[PDB]
Amino acid sequence: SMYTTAQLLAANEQKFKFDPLFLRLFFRESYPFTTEKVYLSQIPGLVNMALYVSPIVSGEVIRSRGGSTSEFTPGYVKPKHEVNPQMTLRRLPDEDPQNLADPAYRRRRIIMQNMRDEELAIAQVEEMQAVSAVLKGKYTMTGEAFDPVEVDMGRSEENNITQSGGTEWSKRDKSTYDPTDDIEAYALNASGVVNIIVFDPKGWALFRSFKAVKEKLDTRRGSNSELETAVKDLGKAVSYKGMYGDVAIVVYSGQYVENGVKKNFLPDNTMVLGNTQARGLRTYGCIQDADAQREGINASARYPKNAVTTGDPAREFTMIQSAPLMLLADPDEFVSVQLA
Amino acid sequence: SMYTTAQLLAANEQKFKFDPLFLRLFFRESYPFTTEKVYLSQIPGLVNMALYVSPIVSGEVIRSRGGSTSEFTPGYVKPKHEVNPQMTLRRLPDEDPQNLADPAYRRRRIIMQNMRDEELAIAQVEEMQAVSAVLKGKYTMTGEAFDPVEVDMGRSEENNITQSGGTEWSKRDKSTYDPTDDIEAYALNASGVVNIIVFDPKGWALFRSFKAVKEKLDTRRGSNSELETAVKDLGKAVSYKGMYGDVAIVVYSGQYVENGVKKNFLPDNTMVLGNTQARGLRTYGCIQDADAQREGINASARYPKNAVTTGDPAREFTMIQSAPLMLLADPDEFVSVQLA
Amino acid sequence: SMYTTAQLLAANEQKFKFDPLFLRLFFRESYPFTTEKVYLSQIPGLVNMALYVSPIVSGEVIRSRGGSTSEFTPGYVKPKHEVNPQMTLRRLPDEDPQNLADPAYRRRRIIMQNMRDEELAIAQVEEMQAVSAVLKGKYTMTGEAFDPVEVDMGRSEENNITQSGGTEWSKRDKSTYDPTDDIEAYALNASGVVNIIVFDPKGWALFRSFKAVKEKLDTRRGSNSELETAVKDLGKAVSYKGMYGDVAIVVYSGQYVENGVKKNFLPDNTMVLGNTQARGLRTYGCIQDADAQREGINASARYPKNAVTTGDPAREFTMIQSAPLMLLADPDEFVSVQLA
Amino acid sequence: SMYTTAQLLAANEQKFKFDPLFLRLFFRESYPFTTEKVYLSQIPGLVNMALYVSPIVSGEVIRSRGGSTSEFTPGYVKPKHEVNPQMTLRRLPDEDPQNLADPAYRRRRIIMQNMRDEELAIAQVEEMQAVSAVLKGKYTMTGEAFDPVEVDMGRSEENNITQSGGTEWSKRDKSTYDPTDDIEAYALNASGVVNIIVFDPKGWALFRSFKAVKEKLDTRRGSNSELETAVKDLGKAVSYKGMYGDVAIVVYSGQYVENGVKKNFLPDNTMVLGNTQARGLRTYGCIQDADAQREGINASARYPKNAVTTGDPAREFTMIQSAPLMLLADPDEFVSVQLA
Repeated sequence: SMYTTAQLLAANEQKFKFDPLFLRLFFRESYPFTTEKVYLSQIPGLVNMALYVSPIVSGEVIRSRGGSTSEFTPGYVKPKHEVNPQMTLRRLPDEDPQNLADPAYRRRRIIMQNMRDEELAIAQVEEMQAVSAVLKGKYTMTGEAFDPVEVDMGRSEENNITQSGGTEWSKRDKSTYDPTDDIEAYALNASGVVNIIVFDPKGWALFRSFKAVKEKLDTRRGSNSELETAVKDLGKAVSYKGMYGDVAIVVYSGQYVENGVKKNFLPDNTMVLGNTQARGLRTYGCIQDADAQREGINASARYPKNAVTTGDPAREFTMIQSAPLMLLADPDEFVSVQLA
Repeated sequence: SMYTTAQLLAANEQKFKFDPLFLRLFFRESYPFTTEKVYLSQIPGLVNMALYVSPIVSGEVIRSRGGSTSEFTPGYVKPKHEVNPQMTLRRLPDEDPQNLADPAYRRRRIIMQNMRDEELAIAQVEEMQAVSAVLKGKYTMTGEAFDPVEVDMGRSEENNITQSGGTEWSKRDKSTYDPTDDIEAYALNASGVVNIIVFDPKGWALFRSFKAVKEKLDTRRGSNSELETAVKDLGKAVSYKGMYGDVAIVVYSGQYVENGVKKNFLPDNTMVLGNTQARGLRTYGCIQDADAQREGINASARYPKNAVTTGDPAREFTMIQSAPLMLLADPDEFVSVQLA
Repeated sequence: SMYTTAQLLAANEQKFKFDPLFLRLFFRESYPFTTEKVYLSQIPGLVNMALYVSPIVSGEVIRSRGGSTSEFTPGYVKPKHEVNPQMTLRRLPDEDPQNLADPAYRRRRIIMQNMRDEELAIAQVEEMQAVSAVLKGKYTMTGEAFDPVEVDMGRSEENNITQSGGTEWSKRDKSTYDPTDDIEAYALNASGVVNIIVFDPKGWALFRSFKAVKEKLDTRRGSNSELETAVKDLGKAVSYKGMYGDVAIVVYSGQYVENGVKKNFLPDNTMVLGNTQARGLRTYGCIQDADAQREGINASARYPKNAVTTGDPAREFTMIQSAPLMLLADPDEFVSVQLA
Repeated sequence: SMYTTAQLLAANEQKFKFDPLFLRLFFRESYPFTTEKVYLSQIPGLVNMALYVSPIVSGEVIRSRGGSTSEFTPGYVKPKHEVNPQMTLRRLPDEDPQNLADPAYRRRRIIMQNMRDEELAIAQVEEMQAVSAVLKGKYTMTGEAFDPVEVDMGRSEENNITQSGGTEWSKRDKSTYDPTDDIEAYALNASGVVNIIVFDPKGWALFRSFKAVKEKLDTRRGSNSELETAVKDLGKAVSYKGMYGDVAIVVYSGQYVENGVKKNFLPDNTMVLGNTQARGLRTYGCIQDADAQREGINASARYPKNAVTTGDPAREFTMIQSAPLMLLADPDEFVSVQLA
């Protein structure tokens, strides 16, 4: 009658493997931990890596109370939906209209439709951490019954650049200026080589407005076959523009909803210099769930559940749990440039 | 014996799956509701979406008499045709000549011919809503015994662009001007990236007249195999021209007829910037039909009926009922440019 | 004894399924009527097409005495040959000479040779109607004891174009001029999109002579595998040149024999813009025939017969009867250009 | 004893399948006549077929006395070879001494080589008529006791062009002149389309010399299976390099000998614009052999014979009889111009 955590994990395989842009490109390692806290010493490498977690008071990061730690408990994300068979279901190919009126068949379809919405809600929380770690080397962590704190990965000052004092590309003459030298100087602050630049819509329009960029950029398709197939199913909000020399140009127009407001993952005039082989870690803390522990599921990135509430009245619901801790092993691998 | 709703839904699957261009590309999600009202709050992914429905008096939209809502009862389309045995059947290949004389074999094909003409009549209504929603973020909804109203889903003023005052492509130099800058500038108003542009015939003739487009457009077959597969059976009115950079170029020449007057879906000199992964919703209100309810068919996008009329038992008719409400989850995913 | 109509229909099925070019590509629907008269209102989707029939006197069309009609009785084509065992038989592969001495074997073989030639005579009449319907939107109908009339399908004047006043491709610079812009301008007159162009030999050589065409035309085999399959067995008079972007280029050098004189289907310097998904109808009036009525064959496109002339000194013959009426549902789907 | 007609046919099973190229490509219809005269009226599809026969004396054609005829007696050829002598054998590898002891095997091998040589010699007479039919539209045939005459099939003069002035490919500048426009202009004189051109080592080397030919040719095998099947049957080989757009480029290495001269099939290559679906007829006047009429062989393309005469031991011989008359239904389907 109730889907077990193992049954839901096997059904959500396709939706879980679908990763947003920044997670898919720069976070290619996953480390579920059997303990509630995440111990960075147990990850291969990263012997001296620490996380300076600072508590947030009054919406302002209070760094004086913060301290460096290699052990941390991530906040718990618990998207849940009540199971109502009378709710609308997305029509699937070759569905039987008479089955779609069976309340038992609609309950089966509602649970998996809820598993889709709950999965991408957790994937949004992971991508918010993913893009903020690349943009700033730090992000704000929230969670259920969790006081929001800032997780800092220790990015150098030189890796966060803002164009000012005449270096604004908007004030440069688009006809005769070549942004190559500026990008070369930005890329030197990166720990490794830079072979990809992720723009926002506005920053890309400014970047491509230069005549030297139009003449140099290879817009033809197949310029980077490895990257084009990695971003193929992300065409809704990701655009591969081409190769700018040995650097691949990508535009990220993704959005996330937070407190009922649509926000952009990338602020206006954003230019992120990075490496496709950068090391990002998807570490997950263990969520002690009685149903999961009884099924032998100790460490997992997702804890799907299909159960009823104990209180009266008994209402069936679905839920997926996760304790994500998206981290960059080397935050200086990226050079985040705020264009102006 | 009269054909039931479940049987006709089974035979119409081949014709019903044939979707017109805009419905097929941008409206890839169907949501039939179990109630007469369509509730936007139970559609996955929508966070407090509302429409503005204004009454239309004498062909004029009166927005002062309109109001916002998240629930709406769509107008019912009911294409009905009397089963006329005098209709000449299309001779099928390898068709047995003894079957041609059987009146039961003929009435089956005559009903299927009615089901075909009735399905494309509803598909024209849905495609009209779909095309007008992509062009203006709103459309006029009709229906059987239904006063016309304007269903507005809200498009920003910046996503509707008209070339004038020196920016019209017809007055540009076809040998030196590069429309690439205009497309990139127009694409900034989209919520996500742009990977497809749908032209009308005249807008395509103007766009490809530029020599910079002839040198850049990749017209080779297989340049965008996924899009070519989707528009393959639409060769009568849809033409895939190729890849213009990272953006595919499609020409839509579909047209409907009213009182013998041929009318195109897309106006003259129309350029629609959009995304192949854009989220359009095919919502349907439940049509409470006694025959459908008895067969356990509650929610459906089509309600085919084969019944006899009440005035004269000698008259037998067929009918397909539907309550379409084509909506765009984000009308700003598209940028409708009126070329000049 | 005498071969029945059903036996003759089964033997001639392969020869009947073999269609000339314009019938095979543009007239993919057949509608045999059980009544001697063809009723346009009984055909699905012919609300927007009207027939204007004018009489012909001294080979000159008189439109002033012509009028519209929704009902039509086509002329009767009745190719007949007498069966004489003196005819020389085509030596088939693996044929047995012991059968050649059998009088019944030679009788069957000669009847089949007559059925082949008689089918070609009717297929020529249909292709004549098909070619002229595509070229002009009208054709001249003949028949036994049938006064010739012009069947006009009401093509717009904009869809018949003649190059004149500097527009002639022959007066253009073959080294620098691009005929693409002219073709795109011509295609704007079509109801839908244009994905096929049918040239005559002379008009193709003029279109081939431009250097911009030699660089743009993809002549590789397999460029349009579905169209190459359709014209594979027509290699005598049909040549597939390749894909001109998204438009297939076909050359038609077919000839029809009228009054013992071979005549080309297409006039010199002919360029026909069209669509492979265009709706062409092969309507056939009923022919009351005793041998066809014996098998319950009321409506048919062919009426084969093997009978002996009663009242005359022992004359055995064969005959196939037909009342063809080829129609274009929308003659504006084609743009017929008379090059110069 | 003497070998049955079926016994030599089982030996000439695969040997009669092999056929010279021009007969294999353009003469797929065999019409063996039961009368000594051939009657072109008794062949289906021939629209008033006539042959202009002219008597030839002292090596010159007198067309003043000739007249168009529909009937014609083909000259009969009967190559014969004596059987069962002690003549020096033919060298064939992988032959053991076990077959040197049986005198019947050597006699058996003598019949096969004679049947092959006689079947070849008649096949050469037909190819002389065939090659000359598509090259000149007229030919002179020989006979056992026949009076030589010219057989003119009415080839149009326009299909027999002669290069003069600047049309010579040697006078034209190499790599500055495209042979396409010549081949397309010469093809306008053909009745249908041209999908094959025949070459030879001398003229194909001139055609492959142009740089523009190298890129447009498809050297990969599998382009035309029927064409590659003909190149494989010949051990000494007769090859074609591949497709040339829609036209096939074939090279013929076969040669013949007429009387005492070793005149070639065609000088250099000229231009052989042909169609693989062109209609050519293999018309055979019947040869009256008493043993053939006794076996029921009234009309046949080949009259094979294995009989014995007189002597002690009696003289044995083999003979294949045929009265071939190779004709082109439409000689204007080919264009032959003198090329240098």
